Amino acid sequence: QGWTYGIQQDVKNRRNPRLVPYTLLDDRTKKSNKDSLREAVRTLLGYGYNLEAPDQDHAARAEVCSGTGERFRIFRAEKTYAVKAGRWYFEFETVTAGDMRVGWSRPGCQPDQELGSDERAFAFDGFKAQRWHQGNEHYGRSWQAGDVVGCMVDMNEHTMMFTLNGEILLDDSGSELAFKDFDVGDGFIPVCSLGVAQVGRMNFGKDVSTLKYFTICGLQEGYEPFAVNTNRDITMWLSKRLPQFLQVPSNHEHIEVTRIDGTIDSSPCLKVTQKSFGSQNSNTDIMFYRLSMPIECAEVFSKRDDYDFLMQTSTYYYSVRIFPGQEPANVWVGWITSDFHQYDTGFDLDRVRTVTVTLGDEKGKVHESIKRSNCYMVCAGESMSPGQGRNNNGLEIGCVVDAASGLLTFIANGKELSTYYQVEPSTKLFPAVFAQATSPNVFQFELGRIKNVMPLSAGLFKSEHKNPVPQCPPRLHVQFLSHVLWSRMPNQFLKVDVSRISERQGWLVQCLDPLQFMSLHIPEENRSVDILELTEQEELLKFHYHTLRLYSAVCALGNHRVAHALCSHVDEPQLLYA
Amino acid sequence: VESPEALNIIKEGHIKSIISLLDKHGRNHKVLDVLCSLCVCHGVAVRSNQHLICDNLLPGRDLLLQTRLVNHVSSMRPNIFLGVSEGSAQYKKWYYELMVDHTEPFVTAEATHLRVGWASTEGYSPYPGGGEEWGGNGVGDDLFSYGFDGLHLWSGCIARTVSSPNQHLLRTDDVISCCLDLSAPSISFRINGQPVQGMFENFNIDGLFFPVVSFSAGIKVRFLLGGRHGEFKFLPPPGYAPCYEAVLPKEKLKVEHSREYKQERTYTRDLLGPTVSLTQAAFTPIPVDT
Amino acid sequence: NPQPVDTSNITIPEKLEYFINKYAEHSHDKWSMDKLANGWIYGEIYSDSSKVQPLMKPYKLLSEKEKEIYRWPIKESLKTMLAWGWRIERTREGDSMALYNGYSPRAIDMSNVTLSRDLHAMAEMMAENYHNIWAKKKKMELESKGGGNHPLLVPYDTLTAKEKAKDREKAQDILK
Repeated sequence: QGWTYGIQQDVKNRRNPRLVPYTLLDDRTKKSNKDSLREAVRTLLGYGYNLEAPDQDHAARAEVCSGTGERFRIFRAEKTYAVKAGRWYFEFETVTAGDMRVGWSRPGCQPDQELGSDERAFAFDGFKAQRWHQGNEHYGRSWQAGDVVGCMVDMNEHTMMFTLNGEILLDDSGSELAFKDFDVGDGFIPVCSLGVAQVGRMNFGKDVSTLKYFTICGLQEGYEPFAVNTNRDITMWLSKRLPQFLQVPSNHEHIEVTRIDGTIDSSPCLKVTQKSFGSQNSNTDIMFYRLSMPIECAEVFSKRDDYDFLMQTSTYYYSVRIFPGQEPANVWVGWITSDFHQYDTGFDLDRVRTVTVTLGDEKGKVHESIKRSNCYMVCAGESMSPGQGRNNNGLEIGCVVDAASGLLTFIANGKELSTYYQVEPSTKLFPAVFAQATSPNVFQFELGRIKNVMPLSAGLFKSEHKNPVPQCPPRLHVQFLSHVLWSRMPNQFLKVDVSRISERQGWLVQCLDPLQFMSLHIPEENRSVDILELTEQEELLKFHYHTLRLYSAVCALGNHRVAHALCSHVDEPQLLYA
Repeated sequence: VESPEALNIIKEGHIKSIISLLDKHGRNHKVLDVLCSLCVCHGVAVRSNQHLICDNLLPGRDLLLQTRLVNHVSSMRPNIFLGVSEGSAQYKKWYYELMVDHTEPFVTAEATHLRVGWASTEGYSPYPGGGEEWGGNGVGDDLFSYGFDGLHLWSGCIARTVSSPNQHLLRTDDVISCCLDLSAPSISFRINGQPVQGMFENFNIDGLFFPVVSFSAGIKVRFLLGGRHGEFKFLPPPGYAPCYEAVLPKEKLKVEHSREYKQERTYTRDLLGPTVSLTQAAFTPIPVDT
Repeated sequence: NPQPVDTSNITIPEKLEYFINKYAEHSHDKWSMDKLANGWIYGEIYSDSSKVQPLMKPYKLLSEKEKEIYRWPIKESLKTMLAWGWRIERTREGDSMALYNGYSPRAIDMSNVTLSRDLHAMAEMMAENYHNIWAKKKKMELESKGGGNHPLLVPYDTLTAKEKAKDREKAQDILK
């Protein structure tokens, strides 16, 4: 009929508050029709046809549902707070009972794997009442909501011990030590794993009075609070939610990238292969790949080969070779922006995030329609009109970008595809190929040049802006989207209070105190991170320290002009905050 | 580092090639060390080398890591999670209105951030999608949010100047009213009763939407949600239900932080794991065919 | 003791005839690269002593007598696969290719493609059947000789992957 839910009944607008699930339904109406159906079925059975009940459902779903695809978020202290010796204590308060793990982890613990699954962490799981280190063994009891579990670590005799609500948990035998013996290694830091719809609280014991069971257990034993003598609070790190693009590791168990140097007759190539395809533990999820450096469009849009045309042109070209034996329907090719953080197991070009801003005049006429999207890619399967594979050359999708006009057109097997994307001025486009591995050899990055189109290295590197020879400098490298990254919780958050002043005045939001942070902007990646996060990225920290040293050196010995120039890069507020 | 005579031999072409090494190969700290040694040797500073390194490296701002102070930006959202799907009983037209009580223009050196509009959630989960929980990112910075700061339309860190009567940044005693049409993707803004010549079209409607404002220091604004909670300064456009009508019966409409972590004591801090997707928020009748 | 599956009970479909078309051609093509690798040059004279052979010439232009008995092993293979009773479904792409219907030889390697667990097991057991057929033949020459035995007469599972290799690779290439 077209009716929709409405808190107030209105026939003309087709409003009905009854359009809700039966559990959320009104009690009076539900009991009315409920007793009606009780009476009907009870009369049905009293009629003599005593129909038997169906198979009673005793199954349990075990609550597999979760936000996106993340089953747990790992919370840990900063790596710099690792303890090498000593004897330390901290408490974990379980707000809601469920699948949570608390224990001690090494600085090398990955934020995506289960806490205690590998050797990086030593954790206690109370929901299953089972320890976790390179496997699981039964230990302790199960906690309820509100129970507080204390974690005790002794780095002298290499012993760890857990206490639940005060009593010491013990092993299958009478031994009280959670883990008999380990090695110091690189140190230990507190860590907790929180499951779906799980709430917990960690108390590092900055105030000894906050620790609730420390007096009965831990104080006389000689254990010390983790924050026994810290003037400022511990910076706590959590698992990052948004996937990011990072360079493919050389030791990756699935992905392998090899660099093929370009000969006189062959363009330089970057080839991506699947190590463990046709073997166990292969990954069939769509793997997202990206080149490190982007192509930047012009600030303002305009409104054999000729060497002059190749000097005055701005169109850049790269292509991909879909390896014969790899299904083109599982591979997408094109350009993506820096904002592309959508990691989905099933990727389709229909669900690419997009918006269309259409600025108009006061008369209502559409002055301009601008389509904005993070992903501008095409599918190889729909482009492969001949079908199947050719050994002489695989499906060769080629991408050309006109930095002066923002026109993204795709060339395939010498014929131009119908799909075309027009991008905004100054947009930074990253070459990217999304593919699901159906073969050991999936695809490779061809960096050649088609007729009258400037090669990609010119648009990538300003030094080679005028070099027609294709190049693959070591800076450019394939990056894959992954969830294995930590994140730094801010020490201080903005203070805002919310309260509904009155029915007339509505809800009020009030923030009056200023708070600032310094952001470190990576130029090539179009990214930005807090400078205080560099406590865990050693390479960036070292490079920025040496950049500061160079900044000091160029203005050293009273180079006043250089100092005035540097005042723009580093200003008074930045200096005074640092 | 050893021979002062080397510095005189080093020329403009060599000092450019050294920087081109950093450009082509990548971030390498020993190249920066070599450049430092070029500037000063044995306590003697070379003005030419210091000038060349500066004028050939600094102005580009493409190799060295840039740094800047950014004001923290937080976001408040109501409890309502309005969305559109087939066979679902939710109204496709919605309206809410914002009242700016006071806004200091420059609490700090950087201008204050005040953007209002709608944001979406990836899937049916209650987490806002595509945006970092903390930082200098607000409404209109990620591609899942749609904002209006008074002069520009914000979506995915891209701002386009929108024509409006008496163009100005949002100041004291400015009234912003937002309209969202989920039947045909449409987000419309209405400033002080005058129509903003701006338009959001053909955006993804798979996820759940919600009103949201991104603010910085020195912001004091009020949500006029209509009905019991508020009263609209201007009449809603025809057929546009007020946003307070989307609250579930047993649930109480409250304004909370868009993100799950806020300012509080570290030991009292409630650590939240992943939350179950709110697919039950959308109601769709599923009768078994007989 | 092996037992090959019965083959006379079943008949060939024209849709499978279409499949053996261009498949016998690709097999002839790869065997033609084998001939050029071990030294054969295209020559109408039957100079098989001096590495001259006219077989390096496209399969359709070849004589139908040569085309026959060459497709015969494919016929027994398809009898074997259908005798299992397995169902076969044509895709839209494979039907558009049927609708669509001097040169350097193109042969495509297809070890790049990978089968699933199910097709793996099916190929393994049908390779079992082909090894059983070969063991039956070797058994007939065994009774013709009247004595002796063959080391590979032991069942296919009792064999090892190295001697299995030709039968496996044939299995996955035909099913791929």
